[PDB]
Amino acid sequence: IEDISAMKNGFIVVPFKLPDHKALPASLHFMFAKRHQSSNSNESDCLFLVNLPLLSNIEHMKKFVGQLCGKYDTVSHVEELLYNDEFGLHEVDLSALTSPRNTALLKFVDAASINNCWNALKKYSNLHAKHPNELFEWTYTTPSFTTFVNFYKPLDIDYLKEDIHTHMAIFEQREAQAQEDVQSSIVDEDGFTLVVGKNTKSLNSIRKKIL
Amino acid sequence: TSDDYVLRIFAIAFTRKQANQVKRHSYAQSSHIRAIRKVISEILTKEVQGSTLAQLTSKLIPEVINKEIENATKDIFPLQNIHVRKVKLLKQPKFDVGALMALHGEEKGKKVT
Amino acid sequence: EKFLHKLYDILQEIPDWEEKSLAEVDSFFKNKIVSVPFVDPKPIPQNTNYKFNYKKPDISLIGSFALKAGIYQPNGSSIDTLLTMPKELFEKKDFLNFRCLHKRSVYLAYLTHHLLILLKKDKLDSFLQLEYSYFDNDPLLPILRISCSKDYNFYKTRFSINLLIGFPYKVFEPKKLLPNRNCIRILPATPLYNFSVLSSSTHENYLKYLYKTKKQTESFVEATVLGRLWLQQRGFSSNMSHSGSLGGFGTFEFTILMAALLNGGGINSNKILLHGFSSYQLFKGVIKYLATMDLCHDGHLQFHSNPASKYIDEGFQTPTLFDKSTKVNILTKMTVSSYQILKEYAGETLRMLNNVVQDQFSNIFLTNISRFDNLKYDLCYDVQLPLGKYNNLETSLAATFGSMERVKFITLENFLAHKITNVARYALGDRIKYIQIEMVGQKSDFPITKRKVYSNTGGNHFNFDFVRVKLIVNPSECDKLVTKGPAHSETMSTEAAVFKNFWGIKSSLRRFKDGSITHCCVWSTSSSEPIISSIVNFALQKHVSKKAQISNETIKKFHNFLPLPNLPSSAKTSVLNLSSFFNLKKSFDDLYKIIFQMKLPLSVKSILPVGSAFRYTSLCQPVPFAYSDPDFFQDVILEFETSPKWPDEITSLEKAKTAFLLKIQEELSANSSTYRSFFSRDESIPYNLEIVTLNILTPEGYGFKFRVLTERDEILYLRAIANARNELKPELEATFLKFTAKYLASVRHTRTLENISHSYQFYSPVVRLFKRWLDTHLLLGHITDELAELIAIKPFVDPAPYFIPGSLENGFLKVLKFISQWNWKDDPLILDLVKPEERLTLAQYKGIQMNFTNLRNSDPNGTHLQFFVASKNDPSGILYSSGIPLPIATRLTALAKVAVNLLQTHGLNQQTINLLFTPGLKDYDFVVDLRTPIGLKSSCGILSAPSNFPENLNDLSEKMDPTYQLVKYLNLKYKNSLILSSRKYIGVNGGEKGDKNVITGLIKPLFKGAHKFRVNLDCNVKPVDDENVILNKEAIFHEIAAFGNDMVINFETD
Repeated sequence: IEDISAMKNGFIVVPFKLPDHKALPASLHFMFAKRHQSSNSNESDCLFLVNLPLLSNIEHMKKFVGQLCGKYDTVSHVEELLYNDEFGLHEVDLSALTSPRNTALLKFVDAASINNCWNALKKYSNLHAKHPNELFEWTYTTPSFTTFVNFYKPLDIDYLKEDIHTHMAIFEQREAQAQEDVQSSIVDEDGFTLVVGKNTKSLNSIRKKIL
Repeated sequence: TSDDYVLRIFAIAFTRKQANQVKRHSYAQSSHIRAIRKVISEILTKEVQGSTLAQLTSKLIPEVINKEIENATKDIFPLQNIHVRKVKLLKQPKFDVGALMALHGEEKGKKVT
Repeated sequence: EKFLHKLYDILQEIPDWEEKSLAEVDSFFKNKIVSVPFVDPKPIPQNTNYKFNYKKPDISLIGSFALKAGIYQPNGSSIDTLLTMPKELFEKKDFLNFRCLHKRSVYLAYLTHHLLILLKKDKLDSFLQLEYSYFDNDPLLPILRISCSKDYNFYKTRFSINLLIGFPYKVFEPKKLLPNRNCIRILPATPLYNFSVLSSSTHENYLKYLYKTKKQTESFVEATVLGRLWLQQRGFSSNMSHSGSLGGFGTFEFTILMAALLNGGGINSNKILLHGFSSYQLFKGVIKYLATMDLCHDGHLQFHSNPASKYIDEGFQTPTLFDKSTKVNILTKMTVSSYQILKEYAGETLRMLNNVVQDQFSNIFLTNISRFDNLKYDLCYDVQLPLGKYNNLETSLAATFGSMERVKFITLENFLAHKITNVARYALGDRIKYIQIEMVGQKSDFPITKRKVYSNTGGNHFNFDFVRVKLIVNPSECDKLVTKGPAHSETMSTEAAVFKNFWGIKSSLRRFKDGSITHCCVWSTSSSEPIISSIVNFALQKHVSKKAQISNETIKKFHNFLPLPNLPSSAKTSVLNLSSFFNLKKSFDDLYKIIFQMKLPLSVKSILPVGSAFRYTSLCQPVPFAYSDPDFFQDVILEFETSPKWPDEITSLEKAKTAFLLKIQEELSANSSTYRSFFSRDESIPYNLEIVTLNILTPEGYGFKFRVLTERDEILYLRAIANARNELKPELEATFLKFTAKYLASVRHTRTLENISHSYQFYSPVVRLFKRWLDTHLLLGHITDELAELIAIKPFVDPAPYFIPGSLENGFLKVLKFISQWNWKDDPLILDLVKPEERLTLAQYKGIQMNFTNLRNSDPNGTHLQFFVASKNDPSGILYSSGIPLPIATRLTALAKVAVNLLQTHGLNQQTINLLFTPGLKDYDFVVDLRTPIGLKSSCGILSAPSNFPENLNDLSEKMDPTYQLVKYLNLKYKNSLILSSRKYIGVNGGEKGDKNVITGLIKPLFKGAHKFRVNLDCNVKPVDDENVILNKEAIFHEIAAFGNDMVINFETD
């Protein structure tokens, strides 16, 4: 368990020691990371991350990469972080449906920084090999009674009014444009006009009737 | 009903005219008549079988059922004076004094000597 | 058969002996080891000038073997060998004053003596067992019981031989031995004496006539074994039931009634049971006849063993089948209470066989109901009666046992049983339906060396230790506040006279609001014991014996484990009061009328409650301003008028719902300023991230949630079903399933359950004990409340083979017994949600049955669905049973099994209730004991109090409890690797202050082992190789420690 430094599928084990809980008489919380290969422009320079701790947010990711950079005299700036649905409330996009689990993606500012922090992870795997006390500690953002009562708190009526107003505005505008382009007397390139019934409002809906 | 009260319902409505109506009368086709009849009777059967007795009374109070029928029949024809005329109890189930006391909302004496 | 042949040879070898005086007889059976089993009273040598004589009797047989309708009894049976007397030894002056009885006793004593002598000759004594006993528990008629033990070793046959001693045909006159006649002269009649002597004279004619009817019919033996097994599984026997036992009707009386019904039975004495019947036809005819024809009160039957059976409209105040050919009242060994309970059993069996949709063979014939008294009868009480001695009766008993009392009840056993039954039925009246007593400690077996059965325990000298009373209570008339009495006039009536003479200091004169005058008696209800218990205590302490002890600490502790709300006089409020429910419903009508008179641009269609307290099944009855209850905010579903301009997108639609609720909020803050309001982001349905419940606080101390429903919600959800991907199907099906479970069938469920609960008032309190005990076993976080409601109403709506529960402990052991005997993997579960006599049809029943077959073909073990719970509102049966796992299912079923085993072996006691209500806390991978820093019992309002709503709704949220959100979010994260369980109602399950919870988590045995490291493995692991990974248990442990870091007090692992 000491020389297990990486996986043969390219994945690299990333330990995290734990402090002494009063109800438990220190393990190593193991994470994994890999470079991402994707054709998306916004998914460029990103680390596939596996087995993240509880509430692995942008501040704690910055703390981890700052500890890594301060240890290895390196420079690696976190740009953003993606796909952090730990409880799974966005597994279905019902909005556009009717109109990656336990993993995440960590974006950096340039390829220099991602290769740099990747070398930092490689040396951290070598730390797991040889010096297990030089491995880092992950102190969670420990969610407390104040955070649970923020979960339990009512909403702000001004916030509700604003989001409702803007949502009706954008929905009204897009529905007006949909009614216009549906009942705007469409003709094809060759002489061919479609048939459209009264009070019908969506071309996607016409194709769904055909479906 | 779901309360097993056998009931007979009489409802009525009138063929109003449009605001654009140039015609003196407002008369519709018997096809419209039978279609609207079927629509109405569906509405009544559904709502009553979904309802109980006190639930039917509470529905009966703020005339909401005829408004429902109006919004249903809004596409067929402009109508007016849509009203449930009459209710006929036909059978009543077994007796439940506890249920009656509940739907209405124990007693000691005065020591006469 | 060969054994009885050899014993016939023995008895014809047995020599005879002559007319002998009592001195000769007592010297005989004094220098012989055998003692004469003299029936009480013993012959005294001054009042006897007659003597004794034994000559050769005439030998015959009777029983199921002689009728050739025997089964293989697992416990053991017997065959009756009768010896009938010499009439030349008899005289006409032998049937008065126990003369023939003492003749019989010395006859039987010499019989067993010389049978013992011939047994010491033939040397079968090493494996035979010889003892005295009573003919169907008749102390006035002892018999011989020959039993065996491990070449005539008949012990493997499980048969015994009962030697009966009977008189010849027409020795003593049957018109002189009519039950209205007196033959014990000291004038009152001697009914048991008349019946017993007349039956002893006329045993064999009944054998002849019944064998004749068996010869004339074709299925007589099969109808006999049906009646036998039915009476056995019901708990009946031919024994004399007048002595604190259940009987008076068994195989012999059943067969005699079959013969009478084949001979006639109708009022017009026509043939109603026909000889061309089959076995089911005969059984159905006799059970209809017994269900519809009274033999006791207002009518009786008559027949002739030699002539048709005619039913006459006079009941002899006793179950009366009058054989005029023998002038025998057949059913004299039966009491009126035993008669009425077997009449109701005939009735319930009749309705069972008239059930055409379902099958009832298993519940009619394959269920023994006489295993648990609390399961068979509604109420129960123990009464220790340490009466003492024969001379200490007069100082222990409030009544008197004199000469005519001995004539009526020759046995003090029948005397005391009759006395306590009549005083109990008089003091109780309309509050109870049926009453039964068991004289606990009674026996019928005693060896040869004794004159009778001698008892010296329980402070008495009679065959019992105490008396356990059991009651089938009237549910509607138990909780009446006054026991009604007769009216008052200037000249005092006999009825009100015996009323005041009975009730004594409770007797008074009372007037009412209508202006009625009558005598009544005052009682005060309690939340710990019923008025029934107080009045039975008072009655048996006034009019039977002042030294008696009456209790039921079982129902005491059940009434205590019923939760006690912080209400004025709630210590006096009994179980049936629904006053807080009526208060919440009145406040609901206030909100109803104000929101109905409020205006919005679209018309309010329908506002409906689906509150658990609205359907009367909240765990507590709610208290004003006790907002820390989990069931405080009752769900209220909203529906508006149908608009053709709804937004046809789901997020815009739910946000329009938000806007309409905002309009309600602004107008209520305008015109209804005495109420408080806020918005709570409801999210309880997955993948919908916009739900807002309008929460209203009302200065009646109550709170509700308000949520919008639309046909547009349903049509867009069906659109989502239409456009979802093939692999994204079943998750979204589960979402819409939970949606319609909490929305659509919820209203119909609450409606019909309110209706059927008002029909069965006692279902509402027994469901409150069920989920409380279930909370103590912590499975509430996975089982749905509406499913639990159906489980609790199942034995009420399906009482077969028992009765309806009329008491809390009875309903609780019935729901536990059903879940213990249920096998959900094979047995489906269907309810007919109707009042007592919209029933379910057979075609619908076949449809839902085929649905269950399709479900059990697609899932035969239950890895997708364990419990199949269906009704009229639920044609699918998946609505409230989905989302429960097989480990939880096995846990609850093993809980029910260990419960039925606890009550089987350890029996009923307070310690068994405590072991039932404590958690097991076993088979768990990890256990976290947490304590909220503030206790919530007083704020929740359970009696060990809040008086207002505080200014800050944030402070309302502070006083809410977060362990439920804790555990449910831990379950959303670890649905992939863990299963978790918690305590939901801290105010009833938080120790003393109401601040403690236990969190029990079990590992999946799949993630217990090692797997290939996948990108979608989704578990905190520690790699055992560079390819295979094992779970990171300590990481899980510190992660839950950090998630509940402020409330975690201790943590334990397996």
